[PDB]
Amino acid sequence: MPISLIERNGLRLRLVLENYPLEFVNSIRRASILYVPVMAVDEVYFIENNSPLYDEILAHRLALVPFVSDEALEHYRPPEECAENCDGCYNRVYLDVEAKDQPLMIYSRDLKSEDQMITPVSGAIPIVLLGSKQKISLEARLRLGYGKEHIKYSPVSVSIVRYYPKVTVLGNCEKAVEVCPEGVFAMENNKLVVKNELSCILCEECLKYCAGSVSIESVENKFILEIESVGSLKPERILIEASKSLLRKLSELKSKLEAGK
Amino acid sequence: MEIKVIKEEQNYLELQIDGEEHTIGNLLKGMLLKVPGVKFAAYSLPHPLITSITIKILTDGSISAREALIKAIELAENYANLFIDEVKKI
Amino acid sequence: MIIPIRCFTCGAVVADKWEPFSNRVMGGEDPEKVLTELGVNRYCCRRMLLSHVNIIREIIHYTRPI
Amino acid sequence: AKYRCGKCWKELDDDQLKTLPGVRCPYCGYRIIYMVRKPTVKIVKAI
Amino acid sequence: IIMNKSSIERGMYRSTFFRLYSTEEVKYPGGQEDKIITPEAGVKGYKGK
Ligand code: F3S
Ligand SMILES: [Zn+2]
Ligand SMILES: [Zn+2]
Repeated sequence: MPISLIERNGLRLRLVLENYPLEFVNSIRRASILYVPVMAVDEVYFIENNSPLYDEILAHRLALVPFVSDEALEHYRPPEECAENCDGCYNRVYLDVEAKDQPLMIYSRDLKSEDQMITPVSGAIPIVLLGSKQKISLEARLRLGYGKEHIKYSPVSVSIVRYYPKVTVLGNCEKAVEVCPEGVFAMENNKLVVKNELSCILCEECLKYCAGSVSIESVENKFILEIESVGSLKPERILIEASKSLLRKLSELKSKLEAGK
Repeated sequence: MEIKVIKEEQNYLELQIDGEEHTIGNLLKGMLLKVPGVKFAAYSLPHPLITSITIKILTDGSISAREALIKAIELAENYANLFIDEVKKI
Repeated sequence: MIIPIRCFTCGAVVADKWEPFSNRVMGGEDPEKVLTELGVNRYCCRRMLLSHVNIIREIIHYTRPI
Repeated sequence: AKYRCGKCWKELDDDQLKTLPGVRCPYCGYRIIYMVRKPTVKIVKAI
Repeated sequence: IIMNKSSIERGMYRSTFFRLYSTEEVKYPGGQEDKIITPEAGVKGYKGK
């Protein structure tokens, strides 16, 4: 039951799974969104605010900012544990800015973190624009959480599971090159060769015109799993943590099911 | 996450699980449909606003429904462990 | 009022790509090429970037006197 | 409590002690004043 | 219609509603008595501490 790799971009990861059932692959895809913990702003302590944005809007904007929660999965308590008291599970960041005479934009690089290994993913995220003689002073608290509780804790942007295509060229129809939206086909010495077969989405539009020169099937036991992270965690860590969450849930269910038979 | 039994016989089980949703229900149904001796297996979400599922298992008497559920859980755990061990190698 | 931090449909961060795109388009470059080379490929994020209004530059003049 | 002169938005600050025949900024003579944010830690949930 | 909850949680169609309350200190020239805006330690129509 091997796993093959298609592409590895900065944040994207595409794999081929060869002997796994569709239910397990879909469960991994869903758990990559729902049951992987990341750091995000939970509460904001406001001291001053004169910006056009209200306190709730500013808190929401701060919460939507992703932080690098890669080394924090081993030093901070997960939400499944006790996590609401017993300090040592909350990180603290500060923001104290003021504009003197001209409008000033505040970026995510202005957030000072108490713990140095937890920083914003990108330092060029605009937070708020301040007019003349306006100032902001706030303190925010960060903690781990699952995407099931709130979408701000999701570590990925897109998670995709699709079928494995199989495209075979029987004839030499020239229409297929200008009909497929994915650019699977190409004309080389007038032969209609298939360049990248894995790009077909089983659209079945070439069958509407060729209808005899191209055959499309789907492999029964192979699936393509494509995920794109947001920057907090690397994709392999996301996949491993999703499968670990499945393992924990199944173990708990079996433990409390076999007991009290 | 709490389980309870609505009905139970030798070849029939109805289990209500609170705290779970499609992620585990679909996996369990897919694994149960592969266990030999199981004739019917399904899961239901009684209401989208409530996080709870109901699993119905009906066998042919060769294997108890609880045993079928345990076997399905074992298969799912094996698949998860294999997936971890293979992802760690790339 | 101000550019959203993330795309609404997918959780892709799009706020950091506003001040480049807003500038190079004003420099005479067509939006499609700039969006493609900035790393925006799904048309949801293109919708997010292409239809922003940025009112806050006018509201900073009229702010609550609290 | 403490007030703020309304002219030119955030102009300057004054308190209760400025007793005048009418509601007026003692510095610029403006007839509209507002109230300060009562400096105190406010907790808002980023939900 | 069906709406995406995740996009709502990102702040898609959120809005704010503002309401106003106003009051005036009438001078009552007919009898020279005047209004005053103060707390109500001991008053006839008290509501609650
Ligand atoms: S023409 Fe093109 S993209 Fe898909 S099914 Fe047929 S290939
Ligand atoms: Zn998007
Ligand atoms: Zn004044």
